[PDB]
Amino acid sequence: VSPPPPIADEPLTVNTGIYLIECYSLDDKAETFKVNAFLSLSWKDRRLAFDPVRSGVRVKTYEPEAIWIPEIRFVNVENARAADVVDISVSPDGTVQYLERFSARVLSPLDFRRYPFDSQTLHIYLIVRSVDTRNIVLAVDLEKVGKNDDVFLTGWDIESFTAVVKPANFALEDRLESKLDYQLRISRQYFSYIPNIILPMLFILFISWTAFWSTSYEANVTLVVSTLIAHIAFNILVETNLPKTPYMTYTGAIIFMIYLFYFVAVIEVTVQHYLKVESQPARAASITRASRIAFPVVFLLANIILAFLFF
Amino acid sequence: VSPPPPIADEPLTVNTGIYLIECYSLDDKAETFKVNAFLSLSWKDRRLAFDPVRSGVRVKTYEPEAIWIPEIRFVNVENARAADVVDISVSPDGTVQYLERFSARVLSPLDFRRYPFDSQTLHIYLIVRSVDTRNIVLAVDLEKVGKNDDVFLTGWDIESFTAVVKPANFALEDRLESKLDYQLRISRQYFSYIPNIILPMLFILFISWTAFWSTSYEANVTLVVSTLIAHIAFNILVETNLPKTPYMTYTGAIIFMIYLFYFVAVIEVTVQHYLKVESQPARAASITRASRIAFPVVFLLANIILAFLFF
Amino acid sequence: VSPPPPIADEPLTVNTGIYLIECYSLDDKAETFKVNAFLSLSWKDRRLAFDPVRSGVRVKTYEPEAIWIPEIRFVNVENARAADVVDISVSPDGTVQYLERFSARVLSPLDFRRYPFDSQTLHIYLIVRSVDTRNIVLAVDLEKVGKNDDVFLTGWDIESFTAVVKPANFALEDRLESKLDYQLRISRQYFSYIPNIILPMLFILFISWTAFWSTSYEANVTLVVSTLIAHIAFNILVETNLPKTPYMTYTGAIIFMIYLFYFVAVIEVTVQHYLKVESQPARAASITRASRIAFPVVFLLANIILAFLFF
Amino acid sequence: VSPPPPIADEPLTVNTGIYLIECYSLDDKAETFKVNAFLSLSWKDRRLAFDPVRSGVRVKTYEPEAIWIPEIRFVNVENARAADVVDISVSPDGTVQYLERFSARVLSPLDFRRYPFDSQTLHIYLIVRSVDTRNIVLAVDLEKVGKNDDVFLTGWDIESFTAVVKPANFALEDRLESKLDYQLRISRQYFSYIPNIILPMLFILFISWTAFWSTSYEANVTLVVSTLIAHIAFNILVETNLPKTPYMTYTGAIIFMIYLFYFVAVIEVTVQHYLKVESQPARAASITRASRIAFPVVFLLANIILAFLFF
Amino acid sequence: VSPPPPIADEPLTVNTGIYLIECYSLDDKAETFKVNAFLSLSWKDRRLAFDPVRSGVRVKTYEPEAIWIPEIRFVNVENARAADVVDISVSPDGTVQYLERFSARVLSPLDFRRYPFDSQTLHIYLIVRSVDTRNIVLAVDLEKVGKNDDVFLTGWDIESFTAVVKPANFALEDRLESKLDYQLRISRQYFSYIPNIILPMLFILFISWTAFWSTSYEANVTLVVSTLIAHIAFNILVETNLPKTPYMTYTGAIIFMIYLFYFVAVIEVTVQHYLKVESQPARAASITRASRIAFPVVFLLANIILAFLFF
Ligand SMILES: [Cl-]
Ligand SMILES: [Cl-]
Ligand SMILES: [Cl-]
Ligand SMILES: [Cl-]
Ligand SMILES: [Cl-]
Ligand SMILES: [Cl-]
Ligand SMILES: [Cl-]
Ligand code: NA
Ligand code: NA
Ligand code: NA
Ligand code: NA
Ligand code: NA
Ligand code: NA
Repeated sequence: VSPPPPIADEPLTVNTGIYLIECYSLDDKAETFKVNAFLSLSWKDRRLAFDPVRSGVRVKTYEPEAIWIPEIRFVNVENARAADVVDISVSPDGTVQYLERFSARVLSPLDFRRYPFDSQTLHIYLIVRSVDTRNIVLAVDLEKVGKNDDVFLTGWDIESFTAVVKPANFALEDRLESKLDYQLRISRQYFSYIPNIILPMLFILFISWTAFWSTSYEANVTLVVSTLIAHIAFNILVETNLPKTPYMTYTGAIIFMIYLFYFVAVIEVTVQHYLKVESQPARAASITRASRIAFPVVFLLANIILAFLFF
Repeated sequence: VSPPPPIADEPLTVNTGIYLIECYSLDDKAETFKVNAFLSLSWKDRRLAFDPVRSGVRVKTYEPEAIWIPEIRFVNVENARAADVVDISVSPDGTVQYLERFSARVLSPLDFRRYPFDSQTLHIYLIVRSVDTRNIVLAVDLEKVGKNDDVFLTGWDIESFTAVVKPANFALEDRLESKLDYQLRISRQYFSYIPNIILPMLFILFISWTAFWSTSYEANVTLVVSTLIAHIAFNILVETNLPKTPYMTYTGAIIFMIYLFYFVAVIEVTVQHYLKVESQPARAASITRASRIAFPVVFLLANIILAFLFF
Repeated sequence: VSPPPPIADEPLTVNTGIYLIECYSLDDKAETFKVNAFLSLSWKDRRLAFDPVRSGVRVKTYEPEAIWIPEIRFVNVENARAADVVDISVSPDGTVQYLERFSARVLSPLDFRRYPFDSQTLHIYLIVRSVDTRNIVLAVDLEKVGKNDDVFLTGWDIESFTAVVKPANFALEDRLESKLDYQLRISRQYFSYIPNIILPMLFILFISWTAFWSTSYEANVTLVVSTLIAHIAFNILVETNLPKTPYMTYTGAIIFMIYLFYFVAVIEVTVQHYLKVESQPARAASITRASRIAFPVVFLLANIILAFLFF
Repeated sequence: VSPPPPIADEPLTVNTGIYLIECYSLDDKAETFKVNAFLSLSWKDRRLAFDPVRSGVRVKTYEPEAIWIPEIRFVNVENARAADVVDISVSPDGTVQYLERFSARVLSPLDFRRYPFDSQTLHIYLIVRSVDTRNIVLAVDLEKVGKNDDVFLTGWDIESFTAVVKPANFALEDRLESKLDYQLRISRQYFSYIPNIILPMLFILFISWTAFWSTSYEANVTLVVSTLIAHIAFNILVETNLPKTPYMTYTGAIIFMIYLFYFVAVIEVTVQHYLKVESQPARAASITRASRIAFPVVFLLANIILAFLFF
Repeated sequence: VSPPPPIADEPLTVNTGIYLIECYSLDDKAETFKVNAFLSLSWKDRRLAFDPVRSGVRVKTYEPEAIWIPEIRFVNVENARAADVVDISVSPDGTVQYLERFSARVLSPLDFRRYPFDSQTLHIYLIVRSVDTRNIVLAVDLEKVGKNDDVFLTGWDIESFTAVVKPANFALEDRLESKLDYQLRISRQYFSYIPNIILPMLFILFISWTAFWSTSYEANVTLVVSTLIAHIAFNILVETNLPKTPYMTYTGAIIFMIYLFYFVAVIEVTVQHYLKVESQPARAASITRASRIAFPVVFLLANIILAFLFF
């Protein structure tokens, strides 16, 4: 079979639409998500036209094999989509209405800069390669673009599913390619991070600061070192749920900065002891008293500065 | 092939039934479960009618390819079900009796609010898209809906497997869709959580309270900090077996609240030491004596309040 | 094709046999094992009968497509078995001898009560659905049931592979079903558990008891708390290699009970210190001296009681 | 199609050869490895013979479907090999030359007794089932057995790839089977184990022995207990990279024995303290002084004995 | 179908080109990467030639089945590539222009010597086996070799994608093979390693050196031992993200060397205490004062030497 012939030198417009049924498995480490949707295609093939009076029927159904169907592919998919044809319906003028149900593992990159308070735009790129007979251009039939109400992405809030109506037409290996951008806008459900990582991490830090109300070096060393190890465990736990980024993430910055607070606490604890031993407990008292205000104030201001830079 | 023709303007009724053989792999993190069942379908196709006298055979067997079979799909499956046709039997009036055995990874959401004392309703949604010739409606043949006695879901108790007999008939992309709801009611086997997480977690908390019967700051710091770290390990262990929820789970709440008890224990331990050093051991004694009653009482009441709010 | 016709109203007997080639991947958490075996089937089809004198040949070979083959399925498999036909041989009387090589992930439940000193009976269930023409019954050809000498299941000892010769004949969805039970009896190789979990766990417990020969509260607190944390690590490591059971496992019981010993050791250590501080070291001495005998004796008796209840 | 007819009563010899292209994924826990190789088969079928003068051609190419091909299977594979036919070439005498490229996950057991200083013999078993017409026997064409120079198995050294030329001819399910043994001899690259596990483990042990130059019980308890926990982490890390064996591995033995050294160090530390408190520091001094020599000497001799027993 | 006939004794040139669409999943442990690309092939088949005047058309399209297509395989792939034909176009002279879109898991080894400051050259090897009719040689059509601008490999920077234009022509199993080398040059994004592993690891080391400004043995033992354990956790974390190499990696060397610094710190701490107890605090003071300069200086020089040897 060959593509439909042009009335003039115009390209063939394949109207598209994606309707999400199930949306799942957003892997932050892999920057992938799995989708299960309907793909609808519509184009005019004058060769398929018929008189409804003479033929009796208003529409004719065909098996994929019988007629010409445009080779539509997804750009950012991992492996080729699993698709099963639901229906192919031809109207008297020759307008074909194709429908298939597919599933694919889509590879769309993520911006972890504001993690876990981040919002993402997932992409689904539809593409078509022009044949030698005629050039093929994609379009968006907005009435056939949507999502089911039940569509839930675990740990995420689905904001919108829209399509950038004007395709990206470009040359590739000396043939026209018409690319379409379907955008799924989502925002992370940060709630869990608060009682599981953020608040536990702040509690262990504040426990390290109880060393500023203690003259016992042995007890201080235990307080600051033990809590530093729990902070290492939280740093490791966090960096496992995330990929290696060439930029600093919000949680990454807080986690990093907190190491400096532990390092300075060890220095203060060491200075206090050295001074007490050197028979200068009055000077050690001044430093310890100052640290009680300095540490919370510098922590609070540094955090205001960070939140400002990141948001 | 085309769908059966109507006697009048009636829709075509496809009678359904699911009989679970094997039920397994309930992933709490993924909110998926795997199923291995029988799918039975039955509809009348007058075109397949035959005389048993002339044909020799009461029933005729056909290969799926030979006749028209309704395109029945599952809504909430991950990938398309793996199915193998067991039998297709046609009676002289044209009544088709389809049987297939399938396996699928079903995606049904879970409510972790009362975890690990939670009960779930897993869903299996059957659907059918109406063709242009005639509208297709699903039905439940209750005699062909059930589960095997051997059906075991590891770490869960299977309560019931029933079907909501009235289908959800709705419009989708300008065609009628007939959806059916099969519900598998299950309840978690919480027993293992008690000797593995709950009791170990309470033992480490009570060990931290032995600091209220000790004047040794160095020993108290070790007691409260060491047990706090074991609590962090239990928090990490628990949050690995669960997905990130936008709500507080029962175990999540207890785990969180216990951090506050560790934080207040560190404050008491610090106050006691400061006072002893400041040569006020009488005042430190009053606080320590009070804490011995306060901590268990406040822990017990807070837990009564939590159990009340959650159950 | 249709099933063989009966001489009288007798059912069709399909003689079966499974011969294990490779047995592997026993997942304790999933309660699954992978198998790679031969499946032999034998039944009489008089339509296939031939005279060896006239035909010249003693046996005739056929492709599966050419003749009727009973639809034999496995009940407790995860997905449908991967099978490849080795041979189909027909004798002059019409006796068909089918052979196929298959692989499947079998889902047979396990009893962890005596873990890691447990023995299991893995099951492979063969089933057949009766057709409308005639009822099909399964049988065991014991000469075609066995296992290869090389068959090794890592971390397990394979005791026997036998079949319960009388099939379970029952009604299902208004048709007769003939189920057969193939039993693979295995017993766990507990040896590794001794130097890796049991002995390390006992050593850390005995180290905690060196606190009964020490008057240093700070040292005792360190001894009992540090070793309690190592016991938590062993509890976590053990519960990862096992699924969540609604019953107590042998190792689970020992692990749980050892927590009580740590809890009572903390109480003794606390009492000794309180008494020493209260200027009653004589009474603290009596308690410490008693604990030296009490702890090992109660540990040894409690273990005799547990081993008795479990074995 | 039927097998080639015999000139006399001789069996049909299928000459074989395996040429490894890619060798990868050696799973120690699973005792599997993945292979990607060429399988070459050669047998004489007189029915395919032709005159090169009359036919013009020197060799004839055939599609697998066109001619009889022996059903060659792998014994110790997990699932059936993925194979794609490269070429089928017939010479004038009827000698068929088959070539296919395959990939399979091979299940060959491993001997961890000398781990990580172990050497293995991986096996690839080729087999063929005799048909009723005539018996089929395998052979090794040594010119068609080899491996690519690039063949690399990560963390292993590939020593040799040879075949045991005489097949194992035996009865199975009342038919003759001809098995062939292809052996891949490999040896572990132990280098990484030295700076990552062995030396770190020895350093922590030697740190525990600094307690023999200290009179501080509180410091000794910390030294011996802390280092014992790091040893537990190394034991856990090691037993994760390995399966549960019914025998003692070399690293397993060293790891186990080191626990005894920690246990005796705790006893010495306890004895020294008891004696110092009992006002017998002279006797405690003798024991501590002796331990300084005893511990390294007994450690060094015990290791000589172990290396001797294992190698 | 047979291969194209030669004009003379020349070999058949198959012009190739790979255009990367999606590049993903670089597994450091497995030394694999997944690719999703276009594979373009071009060769002349005079049998397919036509007159554009007489035929009307300028190019003719064919289904793969209709014409002869060279059997092109990938050498270093894990399993056979998943490919789907985009287009086959024949020009009047008989020049065939094949295009397919494929996906494969490529196995190309990595050099971890400079990790995480390493650069890699990933390889994609195209190969072709000569048939008996005529020898087949590969070529690189540079206009059909490239990569998409969007091509992103998580945690890596893609430098170049080029092809070594001269094929490696060699004999294999008595037939000519033409191999082509496609090279993807990438360099690791080391940024994340600095705040997550390197700086945390240096902070814990510097904390251990605060023991040179402390006379408290109990406190020093805690400081050096606690920080040594955190270093063990970082060593474990690092060796999990990497395979077992028969050489020393850059991070491996630093991590190893840091153990020696901990070991010497324990010796100093032990010597200081022994001397203080032996009533020689003046000599212990000299050693402690020297260590304050020695440790940072030796650490800094040793690191200069390592960076020099590795870069
Ligand atoms: Cl696609
Ligand atoms: Cl362009
Ligand atoms: Cl174009
Ligand atoms: Cl489905
Ligand atoms: Cl099956
Ligand atoms: Cl095979
Ligand atoms: Cl390939
Ligand atoms: Na088509
Ligand atoms: Na059909
Ligand atoms: Na059949
Ligand atoms: Na301590
Ligand atoms: Na064949
Ligand atoms: Na072809």
